[PDB]
Amino acid sequence: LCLSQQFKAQGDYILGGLFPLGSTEEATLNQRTQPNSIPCNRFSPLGLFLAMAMKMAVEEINNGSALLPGLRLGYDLFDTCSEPVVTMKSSLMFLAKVGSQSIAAYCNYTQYQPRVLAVIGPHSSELALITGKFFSFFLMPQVSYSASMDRLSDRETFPSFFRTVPSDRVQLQAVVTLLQNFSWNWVAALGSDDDYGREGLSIFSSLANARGICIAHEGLVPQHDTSGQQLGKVLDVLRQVNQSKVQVVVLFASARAVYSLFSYSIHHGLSPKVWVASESWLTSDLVMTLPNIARVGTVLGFLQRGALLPEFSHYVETHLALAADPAFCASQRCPRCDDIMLQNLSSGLLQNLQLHHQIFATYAAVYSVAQALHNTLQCNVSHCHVSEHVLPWQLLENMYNMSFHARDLTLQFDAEGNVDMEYDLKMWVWQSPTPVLHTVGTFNGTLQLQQSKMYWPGNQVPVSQCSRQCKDGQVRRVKGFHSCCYDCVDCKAGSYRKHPDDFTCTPCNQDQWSPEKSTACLP
Amino acid sequence: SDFYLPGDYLLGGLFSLHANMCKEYEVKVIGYNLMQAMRFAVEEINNDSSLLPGVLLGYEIVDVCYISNNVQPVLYFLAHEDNLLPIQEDYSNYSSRVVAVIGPDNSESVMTVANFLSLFLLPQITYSAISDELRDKVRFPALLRTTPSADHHIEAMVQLMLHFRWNWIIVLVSNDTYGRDNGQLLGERVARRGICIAFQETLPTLQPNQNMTSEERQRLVTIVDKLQQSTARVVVVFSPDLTLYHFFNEVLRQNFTGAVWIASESWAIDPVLHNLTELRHLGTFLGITIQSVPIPGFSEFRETCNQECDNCLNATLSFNTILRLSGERVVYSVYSAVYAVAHALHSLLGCDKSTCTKRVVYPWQLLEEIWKVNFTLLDHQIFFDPQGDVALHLEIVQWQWDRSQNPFQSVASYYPLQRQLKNIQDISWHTINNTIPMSMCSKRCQSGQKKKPVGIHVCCFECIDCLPGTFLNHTEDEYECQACPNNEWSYQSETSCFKRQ
Repeated sequence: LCLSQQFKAQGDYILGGLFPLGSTEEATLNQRTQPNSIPCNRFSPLGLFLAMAMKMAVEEINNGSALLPGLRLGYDLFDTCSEPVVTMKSSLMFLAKVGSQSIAAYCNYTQYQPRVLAVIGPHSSELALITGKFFSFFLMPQVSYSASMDRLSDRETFPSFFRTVPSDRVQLQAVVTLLQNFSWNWVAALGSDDDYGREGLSIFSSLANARGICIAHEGLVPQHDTSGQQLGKVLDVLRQVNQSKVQVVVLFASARAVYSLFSYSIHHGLSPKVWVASESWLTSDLVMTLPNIARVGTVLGFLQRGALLPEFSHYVETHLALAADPAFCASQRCPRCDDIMLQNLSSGLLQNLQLHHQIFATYAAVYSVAQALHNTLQCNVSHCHVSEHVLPWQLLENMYNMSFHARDLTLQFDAEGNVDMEYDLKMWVWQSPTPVLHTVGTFNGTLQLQQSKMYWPGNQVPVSQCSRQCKDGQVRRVKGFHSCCYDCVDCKAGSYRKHPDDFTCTPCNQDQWSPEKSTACLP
Repeated sequence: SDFYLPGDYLLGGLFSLHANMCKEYEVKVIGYNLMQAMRFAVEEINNDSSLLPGVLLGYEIVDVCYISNNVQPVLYFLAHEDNLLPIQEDYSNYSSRVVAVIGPDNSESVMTVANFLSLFLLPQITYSAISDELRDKVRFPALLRTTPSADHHIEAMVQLMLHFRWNWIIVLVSNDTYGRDNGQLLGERVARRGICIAFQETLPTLQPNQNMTSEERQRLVTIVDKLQQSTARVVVVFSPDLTLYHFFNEVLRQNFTGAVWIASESWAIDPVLHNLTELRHLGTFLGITIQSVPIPGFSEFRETCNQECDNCLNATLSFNTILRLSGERVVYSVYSAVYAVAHALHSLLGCDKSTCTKRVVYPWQLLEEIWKVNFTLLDHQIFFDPQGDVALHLEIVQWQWDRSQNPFQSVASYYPLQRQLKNIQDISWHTINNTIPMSMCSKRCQSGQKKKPVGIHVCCFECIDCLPGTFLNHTEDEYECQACPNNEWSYQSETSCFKRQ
């Protein structure tokens, strides 16, 4: 096949790209003894579609005149191989001098001549951190699909990182708004053991305090029963869920982990809580296929809403056919990509596409960079002011105030490099034997609810709440992970409420008595 | 100047001289002290003909701000004498200017440098970067440390709490990664040992020489109020030194008193905080830190960009007396790191202790040797764990404000190879008769009086009398009363039954 060569094109300006186009098997992961290169020995199915989407966007931009009239846009694609060393070698190549094999060391780089205009970012968020801290020092603009962590928001460490997908923070803003609307003031919060769940717990634990929601208990939960302890601690988490008498659980984790938890909940029956876990869990088949799952009570979550580009599947099949045709072959970007057949990949995945979202994102990403160049060259309908070669740090000046269009959807980067985007609120309805994801709302910065379309298990609204101040004749006790709620005890007869701010009762003398909830000792 | 010395082989030094262009921020005393530690070590190697005869061990140094000015010095180190760094598939034959890097202090800077150096396997030794993830040699193959991990600091804190029976505590963390994960780690340890954590709060990361807004001030009030109202009189603080200057002032403003403050290594031995006289009135200050090792004569020595510091000398001269009066703790980490590189190079060149066969050294060849060094330096053996740590002892320092003798008195020692706290000494408390200060959720119950838990926290319980005809078999249960055998009866709250008609 010609596929490994199809990932490159010439032009007046060139885009770099980092995609999950390959991987290496476990034997390669051993601690390296010598700085040899990495044998990324096998193909990857998703990266192929991401690369094809980038190619499609660039092809449309070259064919049309809505952007960059009169000049040609090229690209070079590299595989991340999910490996920081390979990612870093590929990243370093982008900054090398024009048409040259080396990179110069200088005190500052607002004086320099790198070989690409912008980088379409890596898939995984950890590689996004690793590569962003490097790229932004060169002030090269890097536009990333995926990579939703809030860490990359801060401009002081990542002055040049942009992304075309909403971050975790806005999703959790929507979640906390859902909690606020139904007065679910007293909740538990859980999260996976990776940085994804770590930052989920952290973001929620900050926003809830900022918005007056008291977390009953935190919790980091294991990925799977990989070791003898993890069969156990999940049950202690569930014991705390029952002891806190919570009804609503927030759970920011991937489906496999939630599936584990769910199965444990099923084993012991638990009780029908409400679960507000993330879309990664709301989407995954292996969860709703649990036969007993209706016992889980109630499932809610926010799912990202986005456009369609229907031409894409036919485009993939077209260029795979061209990759196979020797007449096209007769006319290095990924090794070993050429050895896997067309059919079981194309017909297998294209009939089964959250991975759809990343197509649109990877499309929109290119359209951002091109638009920025279109703005930086100050193009008229007829011509562009390309009398001088633009440098990457110049685009970064414009990218913050632009707006760009993608398939009749319209976008812009905010002051911290995100794009604002909207969600559906989808609840699982399973009075039908097959569980059905069902729309019951929308989030576009404030929560809109279609109250009628929600079927609570008892046909009545669940609640979990806590008293935020006690009455006069009551004794406080603080509760919550941040000491946020109070639970109140009526002070028993024969003792009295010492004073209206105490945490203690006080006995009355032998000769005298006090009513229940009294403040005084009386004849 | 202080920042360069030629030689046959260069070390690369990365030190944080300015806190907050990196030069424009306020200077740090400790950073210049550590830089002098490295310089003195290299001078000694050049004096010592027994270690590297006829070979000039040089050094080149660059200031790296707290989490800024990274990347640039790494490029300066890896680029060749023509200032160009060539891109290659395989770097086995490549020869950087420096042969080793004495890496940054902050963990995030250390990782930012490691993700770069792992590409070339340039050996990197970091002092004081305690983050636990740095043990992952799959992720950081070229990185070693001359200090124990954060695991051992948390273990020292927990065993200190166990010794004095402080099963009811409060934890404060800075609103950044260092605070966040250290609080997570302390919670993970605590839940396993029967200690209870009253609550956890996140401090705002206020700049010490900067004005404070209304909301930040109200946040500080909201935290210190929870401190004042809660029964837990032990407070553990995980924060960079910089942020705390504002916090404690507010604590002083609130008339707060009588707590035991447990400090993490990031501020446990900071002179700048110690010099605040009024901290005496907040209670007892304890902190976990690396051991003290007296260098032989360090004080008499202490008397293309970012390779300069103008303010360092005059700033440090104001602290010089307390610095000399204090011990040498992290200075030993820097000193032993340079000595580790020196021994590794000494054996790699195969020098015979009379003459050395000078050779082109590829960094990975030195990295594979730095793991096998095992030697005495000031009576301590230094050798590296398979995961990369040198197992230096930790010590617990009480803050003392008599300016005449010593600011940080060691009251305990901690052995990480044995994972045990030992040699606890006469701490002098704030209490009225020097009796050990106490924090517990609720006091131990009477005999014959069963427990009933009050909440999530295992430590908290009501005590309920067993009704007559039942007794509390203290040896077999705690939360219910056995019924007396039918031939016997019981006087309400009692552990036993009596024969009766």
